[PDB]
Amino acid sequence: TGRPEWIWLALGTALMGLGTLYFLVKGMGVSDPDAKKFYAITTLVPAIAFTMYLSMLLGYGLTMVPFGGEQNPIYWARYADWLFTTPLLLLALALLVDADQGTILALVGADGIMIGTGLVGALTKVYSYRFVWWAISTAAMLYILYVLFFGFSMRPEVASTFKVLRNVTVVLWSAYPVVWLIGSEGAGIVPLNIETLLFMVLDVSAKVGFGLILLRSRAIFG
Amino acid sequence: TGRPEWIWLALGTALMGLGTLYFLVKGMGVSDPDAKKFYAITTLVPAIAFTMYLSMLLGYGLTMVPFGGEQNPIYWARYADWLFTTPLLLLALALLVDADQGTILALVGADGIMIGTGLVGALTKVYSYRFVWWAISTAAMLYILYVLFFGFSMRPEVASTFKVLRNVTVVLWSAYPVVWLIGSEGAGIVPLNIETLLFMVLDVSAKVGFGLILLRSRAIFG
Amino acid sequence: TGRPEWIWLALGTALMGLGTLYFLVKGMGVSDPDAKKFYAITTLVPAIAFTMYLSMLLGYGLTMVPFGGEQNPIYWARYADWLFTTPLLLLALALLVDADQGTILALVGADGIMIGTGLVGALTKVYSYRFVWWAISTAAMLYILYVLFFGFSMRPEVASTFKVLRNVTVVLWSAYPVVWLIGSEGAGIVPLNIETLLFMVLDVSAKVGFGLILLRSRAIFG
Ligand SMILES: CC(C)CCCCCCCCCCCC[C@@H](C)CCCCCCCC(C)C
Ligand SMILES: CC(C)CCCCCCCCCCCC[C@@H](C)CCCCCCCC(C)C
Ligand SMILES: CC(C)CCCCCCCCCCCC[C@@H](C)CCCCCCCC(C)C
Ligand SMILES: *C\C=C(C)/C=C/C=C(C)/C=C/C1=C(C)CCCC1(C)C
Ligand SMILES: *C\C=C(C)/C=C/C=C(C)/C=C/C1=C(C)CCCC1(C)C
Ligand SMILES: *C\C=C(C)/C=C/C=C(C)/C=C/C1=C(C)CCCC1(C)C
Repeated sequence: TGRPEWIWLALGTALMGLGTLYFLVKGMGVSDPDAKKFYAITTLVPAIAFTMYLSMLLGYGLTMVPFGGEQNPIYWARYADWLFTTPLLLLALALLVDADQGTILALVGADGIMIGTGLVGALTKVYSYRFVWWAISTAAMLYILYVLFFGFSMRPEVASTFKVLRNVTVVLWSAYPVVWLIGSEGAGIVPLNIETLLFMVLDVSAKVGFGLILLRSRAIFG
Repeated sequence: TGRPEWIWLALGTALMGLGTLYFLVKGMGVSDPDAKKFYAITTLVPAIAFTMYLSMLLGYGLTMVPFGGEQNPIYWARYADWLFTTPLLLLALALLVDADQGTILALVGADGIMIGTGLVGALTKVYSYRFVWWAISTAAMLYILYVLFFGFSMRPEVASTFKVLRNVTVVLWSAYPVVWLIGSEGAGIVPLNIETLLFMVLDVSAKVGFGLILLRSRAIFG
Repeated sequence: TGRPEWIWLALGTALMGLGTLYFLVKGMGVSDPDAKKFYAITTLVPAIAFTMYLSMLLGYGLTMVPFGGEQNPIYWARYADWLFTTPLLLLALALLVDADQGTILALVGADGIMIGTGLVGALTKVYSYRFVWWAISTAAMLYILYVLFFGFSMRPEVASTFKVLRNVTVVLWSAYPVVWLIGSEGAGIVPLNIETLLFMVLDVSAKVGFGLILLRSRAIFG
């Protein structure tokens, strides 16, 4: 269509869809209780992103936000997506290391505050206050990364596999507040079409890429 | 009022309300931990549907959606209702057979994608894309029904009782995408007032009817 | 600003923020699994209220609702806040007395119906129906208070500490439907600026005040 970023949303739609079918097929046969949970998560996440990428693609998951005296296209569907996939991602890391419930609850709550305030910042029409919501969101993200780094006698296999995903998580997740900031939602240093491209690359990395990593470990099996 | 379907929403309001009081009364005295969960579920579900039927009844849970060049009344309150009652229904079946968490999470996630995309399809103004969201929703429903059918040494009583509800669930739940499709949200083969009637009959069947079945079994007791 | 109630939202923003940092600091070092959950809850709750008080403060969490032939300012952000903090509050009481899951689910579901219908009543433009939603909300609150009072061999320390919070909960929570009723959302006996003040005093009492109580008990430790 006219939306130059359409190509990226259409690519992202396809990769998430293809990833869901892949995990769906691979997930056939798992009987192991524990392995089951990881499989559930690794398949649910691209499945949610799929519906959200397609809603952005069809124009449903998009709104206009007036700020800086202009009507600014805002894909709220990215946030609806992250609202459900990030806690699930967090769940898989906590199950991995058998984290305590209390910690799990900290993180999930932490995470919803994170997505929640980014959404608010995205939809805020007073330009300045946008970045205020950004900073709080970012602060919740740092909280979360702090816990995954500095809060965790597991089998060496789990230790090893979690070390990897944890290092992935820091670098991926960290990238998000930077794209937002440079993209059209923030300072507008990068146009919408490059903005959409970057988030798609991260989303696919974070959805499908992360899961491909995780299900390759036998740390997920009881 | 002027909305011919008002009678159906008013009837449905009354039956859900009456059902909540019935399960509330019947639920007095249960001390059994396990029985408790089933009682919670069987009472919560008509209680939620009650508030949603009344919101449609008062006109709050209703919006207009322009498609086919006409303003089309859409009861989003049906979806808000199904968003919370269907996973609870699913929970009761999984507890019944002691399903694994991973499976439970599959289903609930599956289920939210189901309701979520129907809502999107209902609110989508490009007529054609409506049915695209329909098909994905339906695909999530088939996923779910597949798992309940082909995924489950329980006491014979549980086995027996689950066989029943499982057969109920297939036939009830299956009816929904068919009414949507023939109703005003889809191809408009059936008018709004008959559409509302059909969903009310299913909702009461699915809410109160299903629960009356379930609490009659001693499969729910420890 | 022009909104006379701004001072109250700005005060409330500060107290919730200060409370989050306090619980955050105090929560450093807890290793006890169980104590962990209480700490998570006691810190998450003011953290959520913080983001909601600030959104009301910046004008984001506010809408206009026409009723009585006038445009009536409605802080929906109070409800978004209560939607997430009240079940967490309820969780802490149930963990305290080790309540059964089924009971927990009763309460949380009960609680969402409570906040949900108040939000609907707040946003309902037919003046009369507002109070209908009020009464249902209030009925769910009475349900909840009934269970906390009449539904619970714990260590004497837990017994003792729960008796206190339970008496706090009744008096605090009960105050809410009364302020709503006398405030601008209901009969308009009290102006918006006094209305906002009262809810702020309750919110801080209910958020920070309640948590300060709870974390002082060693009933929270295993
Ligand atoms: C076992 C394999 C081959 C899995 C195939 C699943 C297919 C879908 C997506 C999986 C690919 C992801 C690789 C890691 C993550 C990313 C950094 C991908 C960046 C996206 C941009 C283009 C890369 C090419 C692709 C077509 C995979
Ligand atoms: C123990 C009994 C009698 C329970 C009474 C609870 C009352 C409320 C609703 C319960 C009835 C549901 C029966 C099964 C489900 C359905 C197929 C009902 C279809 C609805 C249409 C009219 C039927 C008559 C009714 C008034 C129950
Ligand atoms: C250990 C202590 C001092 C904790 C400090 C945390 C700071 C933030 C808020 C905590 C205060 C709450 C006390 C109980 C609850 C309320 C009834 C407060 C009513 C609010 C109005 C003004 C009162 C003064 C305050 C500045 C605390
Ligand atoms: C798709 C899945 C992943 C891992 C998404 C992660 C997203 C974030 C970490 C987003 C963070 C945000 C913050 C920190 C700043 C404000 C806005 C964002 C929502 C982009
Ligand atoms: C009220 C409780 C029950 C069991 C409701 C069940 C509803 C469904 C199975 C709905 C399914 C939908 C699908 C499959 C197709 C798109 C739209 C619907 C939401 C009607
Ligand atoms: C901030 C935390 C607390 C404990 C909030 C509690 C709020 C309530 C008990 C609210 C109750 C409502 C009812 C009973 C009546 C309709 C509207 C309200 C949402 C105010």
